Amino acid sequence: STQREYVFIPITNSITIDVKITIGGSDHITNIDERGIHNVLVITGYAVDEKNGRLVPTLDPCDYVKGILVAGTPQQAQSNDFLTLKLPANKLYLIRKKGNISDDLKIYIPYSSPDARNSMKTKPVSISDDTIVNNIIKEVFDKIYNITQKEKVKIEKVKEDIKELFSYYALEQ
Amino acid sequence: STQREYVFIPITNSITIDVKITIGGSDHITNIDERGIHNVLVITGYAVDEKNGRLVPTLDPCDYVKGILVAGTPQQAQSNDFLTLKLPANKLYLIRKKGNISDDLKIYIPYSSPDARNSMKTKPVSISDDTIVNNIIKEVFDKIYNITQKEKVKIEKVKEDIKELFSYYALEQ
Amino acid sequence: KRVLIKPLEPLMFRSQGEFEPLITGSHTAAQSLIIPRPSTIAGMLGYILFNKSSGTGDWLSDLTNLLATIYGTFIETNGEYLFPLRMGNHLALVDQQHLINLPTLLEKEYERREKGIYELFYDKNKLFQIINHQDRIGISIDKSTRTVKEHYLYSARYLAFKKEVNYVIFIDNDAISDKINGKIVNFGGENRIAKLEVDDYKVDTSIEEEYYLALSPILIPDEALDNFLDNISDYVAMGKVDKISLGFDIANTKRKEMLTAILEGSIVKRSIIDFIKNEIKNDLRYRFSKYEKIGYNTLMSLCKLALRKILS
Amino acid sequence: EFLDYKIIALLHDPPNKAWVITGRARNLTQQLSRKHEKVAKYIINQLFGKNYSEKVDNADKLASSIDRYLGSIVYKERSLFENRSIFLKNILLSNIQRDIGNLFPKDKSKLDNLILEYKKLLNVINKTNLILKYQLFYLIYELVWIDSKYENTPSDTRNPTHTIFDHLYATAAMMNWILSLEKEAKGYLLGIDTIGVADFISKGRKTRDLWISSYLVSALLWYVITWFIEEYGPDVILFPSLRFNQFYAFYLLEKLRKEGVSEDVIDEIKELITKYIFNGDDLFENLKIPPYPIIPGRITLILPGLIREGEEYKKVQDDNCFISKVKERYNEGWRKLIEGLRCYSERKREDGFWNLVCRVLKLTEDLLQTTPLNIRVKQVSVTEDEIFNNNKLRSDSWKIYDNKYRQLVSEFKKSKLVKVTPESRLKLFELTKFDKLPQIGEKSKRGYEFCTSCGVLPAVVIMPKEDELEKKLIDLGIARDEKDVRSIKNMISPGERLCPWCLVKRALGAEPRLMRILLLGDLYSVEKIVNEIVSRDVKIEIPSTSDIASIKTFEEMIEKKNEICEDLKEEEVCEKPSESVLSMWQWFNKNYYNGINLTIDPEEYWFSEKRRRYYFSVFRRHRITFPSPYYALVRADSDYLGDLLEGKLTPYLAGIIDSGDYANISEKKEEVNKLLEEYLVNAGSGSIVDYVKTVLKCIRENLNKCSCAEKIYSNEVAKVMFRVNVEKANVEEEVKNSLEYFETILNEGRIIVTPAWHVSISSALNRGLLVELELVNKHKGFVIYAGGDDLLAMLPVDEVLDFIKESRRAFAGFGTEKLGNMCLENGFVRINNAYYPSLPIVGRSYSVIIAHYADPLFFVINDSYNLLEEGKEIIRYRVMYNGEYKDAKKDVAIFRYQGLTSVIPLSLKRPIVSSVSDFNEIASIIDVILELKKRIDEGRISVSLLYDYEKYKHLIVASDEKYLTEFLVKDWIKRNSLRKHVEFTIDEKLYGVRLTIENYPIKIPNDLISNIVYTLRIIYGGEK
Amino acid sequence: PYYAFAEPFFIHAITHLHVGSGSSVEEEIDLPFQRDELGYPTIYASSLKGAIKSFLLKEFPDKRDVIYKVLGEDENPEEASLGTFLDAILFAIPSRIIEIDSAKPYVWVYVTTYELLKKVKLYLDSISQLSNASFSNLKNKIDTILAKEGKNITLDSDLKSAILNEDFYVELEALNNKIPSIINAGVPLLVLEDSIGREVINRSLIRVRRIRIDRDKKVVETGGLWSEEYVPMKTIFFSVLLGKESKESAIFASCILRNLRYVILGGKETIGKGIVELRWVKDVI
Ligand SMILES: [Zn+2]
Repeated sequence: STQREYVFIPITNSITIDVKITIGGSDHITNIDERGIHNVLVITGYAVDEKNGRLVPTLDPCDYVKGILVAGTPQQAQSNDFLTLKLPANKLYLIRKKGNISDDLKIYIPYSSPDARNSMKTKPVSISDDTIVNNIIKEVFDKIYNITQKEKVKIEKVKEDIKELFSYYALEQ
Repeated sequence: STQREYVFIPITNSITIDVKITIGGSDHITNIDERGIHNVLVITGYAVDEKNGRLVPTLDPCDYVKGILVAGTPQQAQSNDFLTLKLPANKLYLIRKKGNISDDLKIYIPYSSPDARNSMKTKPVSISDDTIVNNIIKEVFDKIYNITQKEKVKIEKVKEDIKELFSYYALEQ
Repeated sequence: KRVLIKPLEPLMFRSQGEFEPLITGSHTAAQSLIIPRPSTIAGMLGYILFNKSSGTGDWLSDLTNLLATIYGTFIETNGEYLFPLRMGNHLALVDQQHLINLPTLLEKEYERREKGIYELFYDKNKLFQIINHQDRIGISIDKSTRTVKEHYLYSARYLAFKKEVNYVIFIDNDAISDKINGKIVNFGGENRIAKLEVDDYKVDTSIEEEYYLALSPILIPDEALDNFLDNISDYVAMGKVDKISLGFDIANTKRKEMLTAILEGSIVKRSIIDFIKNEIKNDLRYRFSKYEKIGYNTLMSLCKLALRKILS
Repeated sequence: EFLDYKIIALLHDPPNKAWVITGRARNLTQQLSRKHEKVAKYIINQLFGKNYSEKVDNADKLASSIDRYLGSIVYKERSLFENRSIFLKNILLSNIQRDIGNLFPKDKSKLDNLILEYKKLLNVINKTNLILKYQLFYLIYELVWIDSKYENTPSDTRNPTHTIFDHLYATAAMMNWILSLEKEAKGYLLGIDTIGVADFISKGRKTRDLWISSYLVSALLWYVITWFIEEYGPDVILFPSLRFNQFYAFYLLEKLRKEGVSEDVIDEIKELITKYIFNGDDLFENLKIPPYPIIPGRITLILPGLIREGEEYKKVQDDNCFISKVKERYNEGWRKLIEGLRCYSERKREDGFWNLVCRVLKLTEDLLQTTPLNIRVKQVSVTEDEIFNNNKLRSDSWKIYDNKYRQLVSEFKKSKLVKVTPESRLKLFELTKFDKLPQIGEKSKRGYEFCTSCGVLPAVVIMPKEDELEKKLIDLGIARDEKDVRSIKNMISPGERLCPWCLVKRALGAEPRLMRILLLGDLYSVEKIVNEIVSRDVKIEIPSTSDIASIKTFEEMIEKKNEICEDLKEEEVCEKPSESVLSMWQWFNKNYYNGINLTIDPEEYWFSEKRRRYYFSVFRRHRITFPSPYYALVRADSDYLGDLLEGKLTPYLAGIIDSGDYANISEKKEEVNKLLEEYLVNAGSGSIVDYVKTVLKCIRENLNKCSCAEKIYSNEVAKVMFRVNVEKANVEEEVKNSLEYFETILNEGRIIVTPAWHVSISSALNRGLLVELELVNKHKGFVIYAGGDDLLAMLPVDEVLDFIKESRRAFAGFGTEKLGNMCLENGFVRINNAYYPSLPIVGRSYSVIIAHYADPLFFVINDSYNLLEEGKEIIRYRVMYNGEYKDAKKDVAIFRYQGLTSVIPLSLKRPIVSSVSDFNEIASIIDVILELKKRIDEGRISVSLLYDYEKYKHLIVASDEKYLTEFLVKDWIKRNSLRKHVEFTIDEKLYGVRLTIENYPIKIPNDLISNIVYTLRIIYGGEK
Repeated sequence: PYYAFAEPFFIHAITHLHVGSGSSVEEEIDLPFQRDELGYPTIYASSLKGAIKSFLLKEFPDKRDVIYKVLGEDENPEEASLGTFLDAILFAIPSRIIEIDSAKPYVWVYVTTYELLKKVKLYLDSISQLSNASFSNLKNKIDTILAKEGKNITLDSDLKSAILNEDFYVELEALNNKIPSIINAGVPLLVLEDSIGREVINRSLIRVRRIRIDRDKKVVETGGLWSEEYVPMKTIFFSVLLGKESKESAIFASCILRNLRYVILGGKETIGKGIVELRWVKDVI
């Protein structure tokens, strides 16, 4: 069927490029159709760690994490530290949509075993930091959409609504 | 930390205990105190696999599992198929709030690998089942809370609660 | 910190005004609100805490001097909490555990959204297990004929409580406890009675989420009304918007102002907080700050019992 | 761009196809010269001829599903799947048919006999004004065809579940898409909705307030959609169907009256309209407005992507060009009505009550800027990509309209989550905090004195009590003198406070002809409209709840006139009608002429206080029973109609499957298929049925997956040789596409919706409206609004039970004697040999409030919308479904009398009609109550029957052997019977229904016979 | 506090009562009694105040202003009232009893449920904080009874078995051993479970049919039959009169309330359906 993997969008390192595999065909869940980012995916009850940049399965329904879904595969430099499962897209709670999906997809989630090393204390994290808005576009959004910093783009809206829609709960540890 | 294990209440055969560890100390979170069960906690984004009765994880915030928090160690027998958390109080989303928590504990929940073999489908199911509801009277809670079934608050006070409080999404898989 | 208002008998908080015999060949009738507006609860405590040396024509400049700050109101039967939930004229008393998956619900596909919403206001709606409309009918007798007068008959749907129910609010003040405690109050209505009870209760004061519940009417400042109503989907996910009167002040016997509000139990998006601030001017911000002290712009997280505000 | 190519579509298939195709006469195609297009081309002699290109071909395909059901190439083939028998099958059911043997123009001698009538009706329109040629022909097409008494024929003899006239209008409506996509492509499905109609209706002290506020809903929406009528002609309105509107025809005439037309052609066309659009009631001609406020409520358009202002049509600038256009076109009507009301009130500056209306229409200009109704508009769109491959239709395009209408419906229900009352738009903060509110009249001792009609807005016209009015009217600014007081009191009661919006309701209630401003729209200047109103003295008196509560009293003293007459001689009861006033109430009009003066306000009479005992004595001596103060507020609404427009099956299996089940249809896969498989096989009868019978066979348990051709190729290939014309029929694909069609039907569990599916349901919904109005007039009731499926009336408590009985069955097409010029033939309304389908399957719930005439009309209307619309949603009863006993929830007919509540199911069988024998037991419990009620008032049964049932109930409940219960009710009846020859039976299918209700503040007895007892106590409680 | 004092009282039906409520309930009764949130008979505060205010204006016509200040001033003057009645709550309904010798023999007994005794306790707690004439001698009794909730109870009698209203056999248990009874009538008081009590209580309610006769032929008219519901003699309703702090209430509570022994509530006084007796729980305790 289909092959999609998830990546969180925080302000940190190790997230520059992880997918190692891009469209391959002509599929993308997340999109930029010059009206903003559509079909953003959000996970309820998960926290991100800058240390070992991935997600951790907390048990608080407040700890949401916003990221993107594109087609691709794990870096296979880990091949283990990701969660993989097949949930139909209707089961996936998205954000301001554009259309429906294949209704049967294979999703991959950057994961970490609960890391009982410390007690968890998550905190919402902002992404204003305009200089850190610039880098993650060419880091992440360019290896999936290199068309942005080219022929035509309304930069002052698309990398403006990223500062308006995305947020998450990190761990700050 | 206190080795507080959180056990499911689905419609499954293997629900008996699967943990031959008990109070161990003298502490607990959920209480049946002349009102019915207290401090029931909800696990959202998780499902339950009929076979291999455990909490299957997902990303749909709509799928949810509800159980109790008992201080018994996780059977000291699997140590693999269990999610182990280092979590405070404010991140334990609980029902029937009566008493606050020491605000740093360690919780084990019956876990399962995502099992990315086949596509997911989670079904809403109730647990009223008046023929089965009598089992739960002395299947799970009394074996932890024997004090109420003998010379204290009635165990019919628990019945109209579990047909009212616990209702989980299953897998039918 | 927390104040429980225990009704000793069916109450009536009527809206829509004009409950008195005016027209000759016609009866009168009044309904009741399920949740009393914060002006009602503020006026009740303000009635206890009343000193003549104040006010002289204010009723909120006079009222805000007495109470520190009240937070919105919900239901508590037996230690459970129930919260108002509103739709296209449907109102429900839903339990805490069912608000968590509202933002994901309101975004589902067409058919999956309707089913989820439908089951909230019909199956998971716990209102009618807790509150019944006791439709009392009254009559005025003329001692001349010792029968009913010319059409002096009125129907008043009271608020009958099938179970033990309290209205829950929180106050910033703590010197307030031993004053309003164990007090018999005339909880606003047709001369009805409730009892007050204060106990401590720790809840959050300020939070940030993308979807709040309106635990009290969110007042719209009547100047942004145009730039707000034309694009309502940007601000309210579900609920009800209507023009309400803020009540009736005792010291002057006048009906209070009438301004558009977002009714309690609505689901307001985060876009409503900054919009209000960037639309309300300091000419009225000093006013609307008081409106928040008596308890109007009160928000609640769909996560947990965390009480925000808007101007605060 | 001059498109106007819809007339080529409206005639592409003559109303003679089934007789010309597979010919019966076969000589009217001889006696002038493809076979059926020839008789189609010949009748196109007025103007431009038929285009054999993208003007019918693609439109006729997407118009109806009779290109998917019975194949694409054999649809356009008229060949091998022949059947020389013209049946006409219902569209909702398929086990009901009529037979259409021969009534049609058979020779050119008879064929041109109507073409001269078509032409003699359009010969009066100047040929440059084509928009009148289309508009007029649009309505009179099937009218002049019904007058010339011709049987109505299906659009295809193979699948006869589509009337040819409806399919013709369907392809003309889809024509707006095909045309605008052939050009620079864009096409929209616009839809409008009115937020909170019931809350707007419920704001009024009197019924003239209810009637006017219910007329504004229709006028304000009609003033909008008349702009589309003027821009793209008709056929851009799918709901409500225009081909039977009473609002359209009225507007259509005043267009002919405008710009000049032959006086006996505007008349030649006015007996057509009176006979069919109305039913022999030219009361609108005397009223000068359509009498009944038909409320469409939910209007859906199908627009092309072409806009004018280039002096002719161009490409649409932006997509929002249609939403913004309606929102401003809607507020114009409110302005243009405030305009006319201002003008008219100053015309009558004298006469009292208008020097008041003038004083407020000027004092509250800023407030009255805002419309009090606040509609909501939505829109979807299509492109050439979604419909074409290069210039021809693509595969799976046949579902574009269904999917596009799906999104439209969702976007409405999505927005219905937020309820914004129209009062919120007003700006009242500083008008109430500081005393700047203009209060003509008393001064509020307590602020601003809320309105007595609304309750929400502050009042502008406060009224003094009955201390005395004159010395308190004239001193205050209200009355300038004394003579105007009795004219103000005539329209405003003492003590009544009024807000600006409600006074506008009262002002229009004093002069309903002012609604013509919205009715016509952009036809006459506002001043010309007003002039005809002051150039006449029409006096339109509207009943009140005290008038309705006096029918049997008026109707009794109206046949004991002379006796009841001498004694009074002075009390206006024996006054003689001194004028020629009229009313929309077809009971006041109907008598008005028995020296009885039905204009007298009963509250200065038997319902008064200074005169109560007098008229008690007057009625005493003449054996006239003193009247009861109770009327019945009847409110009908169909079940799952909007859910039926989505093609769903909930109206069929109401309760067994609910709207929520369509989130996962696989959970009800066993039943949704049993019905859908049944609908498809019964539809499309002839040689074709055994073909599709085998296509649905090879599906059931995830079957062949295109490996079914083998079974059905033999069906088709052994059939295609029946005529040597097969061009490139790739039978291995043809049977696949058909298998692909039914697959989507059974997978989605719902009929794939096409325009013809809508236009048929829509038109039938307008014909059922006609018969519904005759019934409310037959039962001496007063219609408040009746648009389509909905209905609101005020009946007397006497005619309420038998109204529900006839109305419920008439909705299902079954019925006794004709009402107007149309009969009810077992699910087929027939107008002069022309058979039209009705809605037999659709449930229709009723809600009867028995209310005192003095009860506040705000809370009586509110209850009726919060007794049913949230009480009908929770009521389940034990229905008989396919031998089983399931739990249905719809079609319940709730009754209420100040606390007492009763529920009387009308179906007891879940597919309400599955055969013509299913009709005579619809509402079969009602006549059980009707017969029972009959035997009581004749003293054949004591009223103690209702009080003894309690002790017999527990036995009749616990008894599950029907031979034993048919003796317990036989005993309970005869015990407290007052005679010895009353043999009253109960149908015996009513033993065990067990109506339940889920945790609601409504207590319903959990058995049917008990509900029959409560229904009688409620009916009898409202007669004392 | 502006509720300086509170004066609870028992409303003792000397004759049957009928306080009407239109046609609000179903059972078969056309003119039913006033119910409450859970179905027991109550007297609304509007009907109880209006009846006592309509009375007592004919009784003490000189003190009309003292009563107007406290009870409302029904004229167009709208100064706020000083006294409030709470809804009268069904406390105990008489029940026919057949006890199996079980006793000194009784023929009738008082019957309460635990639902009814919670609302009485609710009223009693709510005014203990202002009643410095603390009636804990009565509030405690309800507290001990409510402690024994979950079984049929006899307070002072020693029966252990009885038949209530010819239809219901119940076995009774002493409170613990003994306690003084509230109603000083030499009649036991039973407190039944809420399920069994609701049937025994509904059996004491009087539901009669009534007839209008054609005076010339002495037969019933057509539709001259209807049904009504009465609350029996000896029934006991409990209510409270709350008073704001003023000088008129001091007169009202001292001069007026001492002389109220009998009043008339509800309707159908021609049938003699309103004579009731107030007992002022400040001397019976
Ligand atoms: Zn109004």
